[PDB]
Amino acid sequence: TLAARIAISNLHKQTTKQFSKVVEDLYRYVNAATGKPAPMISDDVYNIVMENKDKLNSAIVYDRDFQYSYFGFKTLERSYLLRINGQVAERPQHLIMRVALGIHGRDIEAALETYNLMSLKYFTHASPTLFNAGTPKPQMSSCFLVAMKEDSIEGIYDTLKECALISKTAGGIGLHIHNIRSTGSYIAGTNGTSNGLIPMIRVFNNTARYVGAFALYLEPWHADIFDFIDIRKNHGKEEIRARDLFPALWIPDLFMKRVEENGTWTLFSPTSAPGLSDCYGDEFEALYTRYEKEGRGKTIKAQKLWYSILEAQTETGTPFVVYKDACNRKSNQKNLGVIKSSNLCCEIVEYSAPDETAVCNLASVALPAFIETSEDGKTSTYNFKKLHEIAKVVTRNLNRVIDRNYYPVEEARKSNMRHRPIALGVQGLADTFMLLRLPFDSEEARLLNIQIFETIYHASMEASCELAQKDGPYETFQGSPASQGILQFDMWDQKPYGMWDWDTLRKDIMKHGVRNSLTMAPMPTASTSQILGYNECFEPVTSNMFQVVNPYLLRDLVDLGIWDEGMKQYLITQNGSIQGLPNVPQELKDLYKTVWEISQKTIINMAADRSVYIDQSHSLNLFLRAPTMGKLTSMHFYGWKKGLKTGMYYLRTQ
Amino acid sequence: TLAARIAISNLHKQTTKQFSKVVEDLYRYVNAATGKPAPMISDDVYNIVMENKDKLNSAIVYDRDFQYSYFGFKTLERSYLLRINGQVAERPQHLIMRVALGIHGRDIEAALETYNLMSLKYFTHASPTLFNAGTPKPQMSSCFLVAMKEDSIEGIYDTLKECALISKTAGGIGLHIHNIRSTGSYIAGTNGTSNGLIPMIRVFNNTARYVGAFALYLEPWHADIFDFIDIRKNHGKEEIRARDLFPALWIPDLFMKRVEENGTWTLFSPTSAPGLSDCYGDEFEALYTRYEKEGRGKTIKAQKLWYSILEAQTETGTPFVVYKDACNRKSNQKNLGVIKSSNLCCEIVEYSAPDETAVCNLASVALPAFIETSEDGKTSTYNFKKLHEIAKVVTRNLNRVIDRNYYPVEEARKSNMRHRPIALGVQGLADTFMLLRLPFDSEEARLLNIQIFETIYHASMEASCELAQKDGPYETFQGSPASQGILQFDMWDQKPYGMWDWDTLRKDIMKHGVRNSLTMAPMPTASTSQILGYNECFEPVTSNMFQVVNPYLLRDLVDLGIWDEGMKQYLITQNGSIQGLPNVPQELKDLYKTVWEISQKTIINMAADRSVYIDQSHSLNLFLRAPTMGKLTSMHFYGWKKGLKTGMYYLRTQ
Repeated sequence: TLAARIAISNLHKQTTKQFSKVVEDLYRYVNAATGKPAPMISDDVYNIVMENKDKLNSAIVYDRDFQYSYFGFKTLERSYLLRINGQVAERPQHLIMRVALGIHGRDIEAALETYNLMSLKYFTHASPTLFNAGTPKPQMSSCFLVAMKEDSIEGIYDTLKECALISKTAGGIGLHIHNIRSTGSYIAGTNGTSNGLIPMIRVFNNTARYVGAFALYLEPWHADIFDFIDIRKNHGKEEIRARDLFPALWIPDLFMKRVEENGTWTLFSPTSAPGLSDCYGDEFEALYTRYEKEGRGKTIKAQKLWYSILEAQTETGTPFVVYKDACNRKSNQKNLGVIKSSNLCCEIVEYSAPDETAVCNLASVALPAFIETSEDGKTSTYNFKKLHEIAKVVTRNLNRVIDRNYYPVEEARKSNMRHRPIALGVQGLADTFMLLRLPFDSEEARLLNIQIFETIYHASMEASCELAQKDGPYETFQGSPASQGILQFDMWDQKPYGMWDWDTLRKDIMKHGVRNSLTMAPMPTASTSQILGYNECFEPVTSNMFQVVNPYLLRDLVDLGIWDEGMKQYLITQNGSIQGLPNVPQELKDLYKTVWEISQKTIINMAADRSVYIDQSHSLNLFLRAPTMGKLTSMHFYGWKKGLKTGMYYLRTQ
Repeated sequence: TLAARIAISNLHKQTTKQFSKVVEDLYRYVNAATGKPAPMISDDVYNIVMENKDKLNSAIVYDRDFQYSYFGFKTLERSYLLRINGQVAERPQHLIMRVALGIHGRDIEAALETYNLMSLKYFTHASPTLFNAGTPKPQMSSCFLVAMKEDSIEGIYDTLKECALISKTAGGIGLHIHNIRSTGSYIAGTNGTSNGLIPMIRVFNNTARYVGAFALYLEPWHADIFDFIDIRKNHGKEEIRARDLFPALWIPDLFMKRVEENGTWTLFSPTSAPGLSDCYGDEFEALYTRYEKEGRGKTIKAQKLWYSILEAQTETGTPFVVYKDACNRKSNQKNLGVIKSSNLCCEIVEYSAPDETAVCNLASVALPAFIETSEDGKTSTYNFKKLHEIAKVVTRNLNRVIDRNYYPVEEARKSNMRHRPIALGVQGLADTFMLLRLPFDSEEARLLNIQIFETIYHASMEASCELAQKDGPYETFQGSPASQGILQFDMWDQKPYGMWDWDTLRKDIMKHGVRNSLTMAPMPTASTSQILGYNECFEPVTSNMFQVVNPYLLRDLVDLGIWDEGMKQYLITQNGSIQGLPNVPQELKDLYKTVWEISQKTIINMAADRSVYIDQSHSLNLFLRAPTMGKLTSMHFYGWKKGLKTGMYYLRTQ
């Protein structure tokens, strides 16, 4: 309330004004108890700041620190700001200037531009980038896609070592394991069987606790599939669980079909059925069927599996669902080979192999920051031209990061330097609709959703083409969909919406290439969108509220008189909902529909809409009343036929 | 009873007589369910057998199969004999012939000699050697001494990988970790502390379950010492335990002194106090003291630690105790550097480093097999000349193994090919005393103990010198104690007992060198001594008994009439003891004293006696009535001042 300005001003008093000196102190820092020099600034940036201190110092507007809300700021204080002896040594403006420097280096102009735009809350980078940009070993990447190196104790243990090295930095991990033999499989030069995936998973669970959570990806034909999906079950059978990892399903179309037509589904060990995961679509279904005929696996009723999956999803919120064929059919990285997993949050879709660990850097544009009253006043509209301009900057930022990143494992560096994937997202979609007074489920919200993503995708590809004009295309550009002028929406066999000129862009892409093989992967924004004060990513609100009420809701309630006590009381004891409320104008009830009150068919529709402008995928959480087995089935099947890549992230419940 | 000959004869009927054809089948074996060729014989041995089948086939005396006792044989059946489809395919004589071939290869003479001696129960090799000799990848080594590679996630994870690779074969492991930083130590490029050894130990616990148990060695100055010693406590605090690993203490003299004089004892993290474990004796105590002065650690009352250690030992039977300074002062491997651990069973004492994993092969001579009635009859004496002759063979066997072994990790191969350690032990010491009617605690038992070990040590060094005459000394012989003619007893500053000529031997050792840097490490015999029907290693009996009574006890009881029912009943309800029994001749009571009834001062004495003829160390289990804190202290301090290497293995209780 008045608490934010209390908390912030007190930071100002126990904090040196003058960025150049705070840099000096951070860089000079020394661990008191150990006597060890422990710089929190890189040599590289310290120097830059020193050779420019007056220019840097006077660019900072410390006014801007007061713009975070109490809980927003305390998020920064608790985690993001650099500490000395447990004492905050960084102002929010220092944080930002440092991050800018860590990205742009000697490009002072760009650095100030990034600074200004971030300080004004036009956009922000992901948490790893906020933590580490400008610091000695800047691990700024958020995502790592890891291939299980080989079905052996060496391969497994080499992979575990690699995950430890990754997770120790700020790295989230998606790990696919389709090549690990199942329970009871033969092991040369022994006499006892194999105990399958679960024990091996216990090992990874254990390494995560010791050290970036893990998601594990598995296709549903793997013989250990029934236990795998139940990892997070809290009525655990104990040594058969793994409460700290996440099951994600890598689902082929064939499975969905088998389920649908109430048919059979055969389980295999990778050893008995090689190559399943190194092909997709038709090639897979030809290979699959043959292995079925040849008796290599164990056939079941497909709907038994489907049923179990639903039971785990209902009970635990997992496994996630990501459709393997959508991902490979519609990836600009398909010239690299078959993609075998997504990531921790199911938005990244990139090629990984034993020698190549996929990496991504994330940033999110703040959608509401482009809302403005038109040339008159009776409106407030949306400035797609500014949105376009900022996306071009974020695209350049994210690309700079590729080069200035400290890579934890050589596999990650090899992978990223070759293909240069990038991932832009959004926060404040639900705010944006609310400021324009568009219900989430409305035809204008549907329209605006489409438009926003077309300009972000266009702008990013435009920035990226411009970069390829400067530095050449990424190593593997030749032979990709984009080199032919196939873009994301084309692969969904759709015409773009037309707000921007795609023909010219496509012309230059074919002529000059693009610096980045991918650019768009709407991610969970979480902590960053609490810093900025907006709603998570692209989702609607979960509730409109000695608590904190929705600000736009509040404005409206007050503006109509009906805000008071026997009123306030009503929302609290109604979990942020305003439906079935005695005296609220219908239009507010529709504008402030909470996600439990919005059709999921609508959610999926809009996801599908925007999906045509998404190089990769997006973290589609799904929300259910009291879940029902039939409703989940309808939900998944709707999204699958909608051609979604990520059919589901979490299944949020009740 | 008559059950053994029942069980054995039935094996004969479901088993092909003719070793050459059983080899054929094993070598031809194929996994029915998988269709995979799964040979259980190496190409190398299969061929040898084929080119000699008539010679091999007709050397086997299948009579000898009937000589194992029911429970002895069923030990072989349950674990040792090669199976086909869960069906025993090996006779005990095949097992042995195969093992012999796997060791000697094309040396058919030696192979038959090993066969004859083993089939007659003159000696046996350790279980890994019985499992794997002659098979495709023959991992015949029992012991692996592993250096923690480095205090980093890489080093730790590389070490874990290495232990997994080792433990997956038949390998037991001793792992020293004195270089791992403790709880709260600083970690460069992070903000949270270090959580110390216990979490890292949870990782190793977890890898042992997934895959050769682990013993972990730690010196008592390590800052995590109090939790480390409590690993096996069953009133666990849960995530602070590790119920599947064993704490062993690597104790410097300085600690014992500090305890003794009720003084201080300082704890360090390796990071704050480098080099502690890379020196010993005076060099250590100089370095230690300086770090004490310089305030680098946390000083305590030494007896607090001592007290806790006793509490864990009382409650769990661990930690084991192995005196680091005895081990380094009196090791022929001291020219290699400072020895940092023993092994899983506290008998191996060899140098290990990040690039060198110490390895050993074990065999045990059956002591009772050299007892014979003298040239007349009124005796039964001991044939030290035969004992000497057999030890020479076992020494040659164990040396052959060094060359024919498949090493699981390159570190192990590098280490063993350089130094060629060997480890001979014994079983049936308690039987031998009983057959000669010498109470364990008697002056003749004390004498015989000394003599037996002097000839085993002499014979082994003699065999080994002979081998060095054939093949040259081991790579690092020059500069060692032995190259100067210092032998084990010399390093205890004692004259040998004199039953064999040490001067000539020492002369030839100095002239020609020795093939093996070590030769003697009396180990737990366990399963092998149930196969052979004798008592474990060098320990006394634990009890003299719808059960099974001590055979020599029985002979005597019967021979005096007093054996019956109100008699039988008496031992059962007396846990194998015969003391305080109404009508037993005093001499039997002393001859059949159970280990709970034998003074531990005596045990330790004899250990010390034989210790002068032990290149390495021996697995000294200690046995207590109802333990007392003062008695344990007396026990340890007695052994320490006796100059024991392994002060204690398990603490057997009640």
